[PDB]
Amino acid sequence: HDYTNPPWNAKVPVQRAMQWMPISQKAGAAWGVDPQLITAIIAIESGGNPNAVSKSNAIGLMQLKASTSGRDVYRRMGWSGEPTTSELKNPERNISMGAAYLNILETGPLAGIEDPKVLQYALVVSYANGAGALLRTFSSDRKKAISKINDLDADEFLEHVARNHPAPQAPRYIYKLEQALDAM
Ligand SMILES: CC(=O)N[C@H]1[C@H](O[C@H]2C[C@@H](C(=O)NCCS(=O)(=O)O)[NH2+][C@@H]2CO)O[C@H](CO)[C@@H](OS(=O)(=O)O)[C@@H]1O
Ligand SMILES: CC(=O)N[C@@H]1[C@@H](O[C@H](C)C(=O)O)[C@H](O[C@@H]2O[C@H](CO)[C@@H](O)[C@H](O)[C@H]2NC(C)=O)[C@@H](CO)O[C@H]1O
Repeated sequence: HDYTNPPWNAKVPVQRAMQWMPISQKAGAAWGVDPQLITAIIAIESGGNPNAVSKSNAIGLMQLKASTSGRDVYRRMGWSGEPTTSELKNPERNISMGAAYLNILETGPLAGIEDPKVLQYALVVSYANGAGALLRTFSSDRKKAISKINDLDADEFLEHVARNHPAPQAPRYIYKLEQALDAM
């Protein structure tokens, strides 16, 4: 299946995502996450609409599900429970939480990925469809998965995701990421 069709035109989504850049820069510097990756994710997830709600109830600029990333980010803060839908519609909270989740993905399940480009692809695919789902396409054992990921360059990683990831959305996300980065 051609994960690049239909083509995704990044101009409008990215330009709108850029209007949130003051928040993304601050969030990014706080969590050690690249503001451009944050901007691309905004463009891709919501096209810059802070009230966006997906069919699976992902919410806001960076489309967080309260029950997954919301819960995990709260945990990382030392809090119980999860944010509300309403709370996820607040731009600052949404972006700061998205940035925190990216940090959680990089420092936890994706720790050990050597090539920064491969890591970037792995992050967006984990963000969109879950780290476990990504890692299990390489191995049931996390260290082995990371090891296998480290054997690939960024283009080979994309190819593996396109061939082996059960979610069709996963490789398309990488395609959109590159479209988005260029519109910046
Ligand atoms: C940032 C965030 O909340 N990411 C979560 C992602 O949301 C996705 C789902 C997707 C979505 O809402 N798709 C529906 C698109 S549509 O309505 O059919 O058009 N958008 C969101 C951000 O990428 O779903 C996966 C898998 O459940 C989760 O993986 S998990 O940790 O293993 O549970 C992950 O936490
Ligand atoms: C054809 C296309 O690419 N449309 C974009 C749309 O993608 C969805 C998945 C679609 O094909 O209908 C995109 O919606 C977001 O897509 C990402 C995955 O790429 C999801 O993680 C988000 O949750 C989706 N958002 C919502 C609200 O469901 C939208 C976002 O604005 O733009 C379309 O260009």
